[PDB]
Amino acid sequence: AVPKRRMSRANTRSRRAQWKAEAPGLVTVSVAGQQRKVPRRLLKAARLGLVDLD
Amino acid sequence: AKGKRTFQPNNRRRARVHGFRLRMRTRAGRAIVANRRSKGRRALTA
Amino acid sequence: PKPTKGPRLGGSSSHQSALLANLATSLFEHGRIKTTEPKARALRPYAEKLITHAKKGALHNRREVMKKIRDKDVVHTLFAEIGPFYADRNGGYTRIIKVENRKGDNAPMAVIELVREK
Amino acid sequence: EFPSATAKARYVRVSATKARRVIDLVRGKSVEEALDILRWAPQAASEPVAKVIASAAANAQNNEGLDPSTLVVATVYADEGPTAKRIRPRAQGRAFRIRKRTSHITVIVESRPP
RNA sequence: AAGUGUUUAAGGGCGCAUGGUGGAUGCCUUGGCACUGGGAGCCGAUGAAGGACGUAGGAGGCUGCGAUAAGCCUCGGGG
RNA sequence: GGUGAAAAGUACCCCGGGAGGGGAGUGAAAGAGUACCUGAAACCGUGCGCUUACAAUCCGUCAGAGCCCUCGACGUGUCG
RNA sequence: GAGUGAGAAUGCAGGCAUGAGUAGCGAUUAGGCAAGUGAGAACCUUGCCCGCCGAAAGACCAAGGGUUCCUGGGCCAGGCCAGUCCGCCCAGGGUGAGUCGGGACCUAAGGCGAGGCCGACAGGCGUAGUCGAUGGACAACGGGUUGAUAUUCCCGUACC
RNA sequence: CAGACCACGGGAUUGAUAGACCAGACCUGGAAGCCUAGUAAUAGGUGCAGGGAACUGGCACUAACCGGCCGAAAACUUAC
Repeated sequence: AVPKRRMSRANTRSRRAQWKAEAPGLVTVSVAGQQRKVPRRLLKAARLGLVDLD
Repeated sequence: AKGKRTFQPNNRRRARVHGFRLRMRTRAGRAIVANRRSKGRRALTA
Repeated sequence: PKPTKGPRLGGSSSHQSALLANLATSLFEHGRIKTTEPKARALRPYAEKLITHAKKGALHNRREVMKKIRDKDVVHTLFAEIGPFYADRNGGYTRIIKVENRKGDNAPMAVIELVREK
Repeated sequence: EFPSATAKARYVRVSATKARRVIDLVRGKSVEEALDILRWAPQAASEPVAKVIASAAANAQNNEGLDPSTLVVATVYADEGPTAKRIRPRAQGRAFRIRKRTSHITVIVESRPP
């Protein structure tokens, strides 16, 4: 089937607002003296030096 | 399948069926060459 | 070990078996292989069970690890170094560390290591 | 008005909507926090946004002589840019239009008090 | 105890402010159109019309030119 | 088709790999930056004000509380 | 004096929305790891494994394409992602024949066709000729070589 | 054993949540090696052997982490 009518801008906007990214939760880690922020999942990798903290 | 497309290229056949010598052979072809020249086409024939 | 619940890792059962064999080979060869997180999770049991065969010195376990691994260098490595190395450790021979996602398809990545405290 | 710095990454090869998807994660945030969020955000459109924000902070530090720690992304928005029109051939020899969209990402960072 | 009342915005709407895209509008023009008055009213085997390939110290297009190849000679204008 | 009168088309700083930008400069103008006169609408943002998650809406119109701004007045914050 | 007023012509052109950040991302082989390069790497390089074709998905001709080949650079466009890679982009280089395949040899079908015959004209035919390979005749084989050419170049030995 | 996602339900070191390991239960049906009977195919012993997934119980050996974001109140009238 095909859209029978142009969707009103209100409906378009309301449905399009649902396409959004979730902000990653950032945890502090101590690497090389300075403090960096990485996902808690990568916290162990950062501690073990496995994360390329630019 | 049999997916042979219509244009099967062949340069000899192209030249002998649409080429300059063919076009100049007959009155109609000479007229076509002259009409094409009058239009200004760069490629008067094959 | 426990089969794969969902669709198999490589794209088929045979390719998953081959992929687990190759990942186990690399894991035993380097001690540290980076691969997509689901591959690492599937490999942890596979590799730990090969190491279980290697931990006990027997020609029968030699042949079992061989019918899994098919890499004589790494089979010797197992049965000579990694066998006696885990003589006292009872399970959990390896470790999974989740690392950044792959920039290409944003896949979850994880490194599998062999444990080395004792 | 708090002192401010601008930075316009123009003709970025990212659809304006996708640039906005990542801008919303950071608008109003500190510059440091915005850069961390963009660093760990899966969205590939985050790299252009992070570069625009970093350029805004760099302009603040150098051209405006502001303290970086006091900067927050005050107003960041991505506008549509020129669209290239390509053709995708489809079944029964029907040509559909593909739109290679671009975006102008404008960042304006303000030096707010602690 | 029973009644009276906030204030939410995930999103949406409207107005305004600011932009982006886009290339309308205004004002133009290198081009075109329609004519006026004149000249020429033919060119070609002394090879035409029209081209191909070359030709500049340097890659192509246009222009010119033709292995004497953006040119050769003579006579005039010009500074 | 249209930068500018003139290319004066950003010697040398900064962020970036680049793109692009912020400085600084030229310019009468950069609200003219070889994407360039003017720069409409469609369309896409962002900011602010009001409004909306008990509601059945050809999306307006007429009454219209509330809220937010503006012009006067009186010079109490309330009336026009 | 009018190209004088558009909202409709499944009107025409350009720019844009809606659908929608959606379907799809093109078979029936399948990738993985390590290490490099890089700003960036699932996709490039190398190594090792794994797997796929193997009367081919291998090798080479012809047609066709036309520089796509090689070297060095580039990564804005294209590649259905990204790309440091590329059949993309830029410059330079690169194709060597007495024997190979053609012509200079020959004809078939067919074409054209001096005169010519036929036809109001235009022209239709066609003899002699003349072209016309897909055929007939016709002298070269091994090895090596470059980043790109090889029965061509080179070496050795043959043949017009 | 909850499930398209999300959600729901457990665990998160003060832990048995998952994996591994150790057992067991099951499935298969007698592993490899060696020895013996064999001119050999093969057979017998070692040996309810060996291989193993989902079920069960043990076991912190591996991973549940030196963490992060949210998240609590104008009052007033009347009676008691």
